[PDB]
Amino acid sequence: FNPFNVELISSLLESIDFSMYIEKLPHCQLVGHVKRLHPNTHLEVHNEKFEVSKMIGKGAYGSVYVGKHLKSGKKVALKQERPTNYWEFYICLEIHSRLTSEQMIPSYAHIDYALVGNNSSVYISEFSDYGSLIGVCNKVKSVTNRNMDEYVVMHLSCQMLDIVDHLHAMGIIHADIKPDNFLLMKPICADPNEVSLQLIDFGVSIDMKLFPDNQTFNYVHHDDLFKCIEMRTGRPWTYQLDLYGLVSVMHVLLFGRYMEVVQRSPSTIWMPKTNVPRYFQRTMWENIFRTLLNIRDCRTMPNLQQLRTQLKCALAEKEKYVAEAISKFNTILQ
Ligand SMILES: Nc1ncnc2c1ncn2[C@@H]1O[C@H](COP(=O)(O)OP(=O)(O)O)[C@@H](O)[C@H]1O
Ligand SMILES: [Mg+2]
Ligand SMILES: [Mg+2]
Repeated sequence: FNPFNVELISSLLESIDFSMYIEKLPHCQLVGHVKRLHPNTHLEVHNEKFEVSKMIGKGAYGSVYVGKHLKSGKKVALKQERPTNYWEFYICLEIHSRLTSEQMIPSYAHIDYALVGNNSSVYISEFSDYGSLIGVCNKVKSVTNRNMDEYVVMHLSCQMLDIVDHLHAMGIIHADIKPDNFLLMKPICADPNEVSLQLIDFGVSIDMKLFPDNQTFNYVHHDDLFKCIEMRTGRPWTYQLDLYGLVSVMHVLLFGRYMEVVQRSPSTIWMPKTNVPRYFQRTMWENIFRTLLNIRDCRTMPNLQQLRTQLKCALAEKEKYVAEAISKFNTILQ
């Protein structure tokens, strides 16, 4: 079974009359034809006018632009895709309908306005001036000529675990967890519980509530970098795919490079090829990586809040240093 299959997705959306639903939403405008985003222009959704300012990313099938809602003055991202990405809108709508935690609402992208054409969609959401973890990590490294501080990465990992934990509680698999798809929305606070990250880009997410309970998947990514452990050993997967992605992000944050996994021969345990330095909190990181990468089956996922506890205990041992590191981090990014 392949949960990313384009015809499956069409079938799923039709089965729940998605089109009929979004036609009723006041922040969504259906139109015949959506123009290509272009710098220094204006865009309207109903009554609301937006400046379209500068390109952020641009591929053959879409782009992201920064712009501004003229009335409120708020900066926005404008995300355009061909063909129309209904599925991305569906996941975003479901996430915010299933949320009950006041704490977690800022940590998932919210589509404020949607312009939905026959050819193309444009989704508008809050713009982050700090950008993705990729941009933040590269900025910090270029200024310091060092890897991101170990304890700042603990603080960020604690946050990512919390966001993924609540997402999985809602029966959603993001399925594209990478540093590119976490935004830093605001500076870091000393309190590890304060969320400053936001998960974005639900383009290939999986909604488990659309499938029977006990449903699993066996589709295998082509690119080795993105194969989770189950995909490498001919086994079924569900939430494991996101947990694999979490490790890959932590790896990029800690080491400035992309994760390769290997069996730690002669055992069957999978771990990153990179060795955690002995003067890092090595036992802690190894526990975290091992627990997230090596999962018995789809019936029971590891306790993510236990991992957060391990990180908070390490952060608590050095509260003075941590406050200092976060301050330097925030100052770099001002
Ligand atoms: N709301 C936003 N604020 C700031 N930057 C953003 C925002 N949305 C997207 N970006 C930038 O654009 C990149 C691509 O956006 P994303 O929604 O992930 O598109 P794609 O589906 O093409 O990966 C992000 O990794 C980020 O660097
Ligand atoms: Mg993305
Ligand atoms: Mg995407």
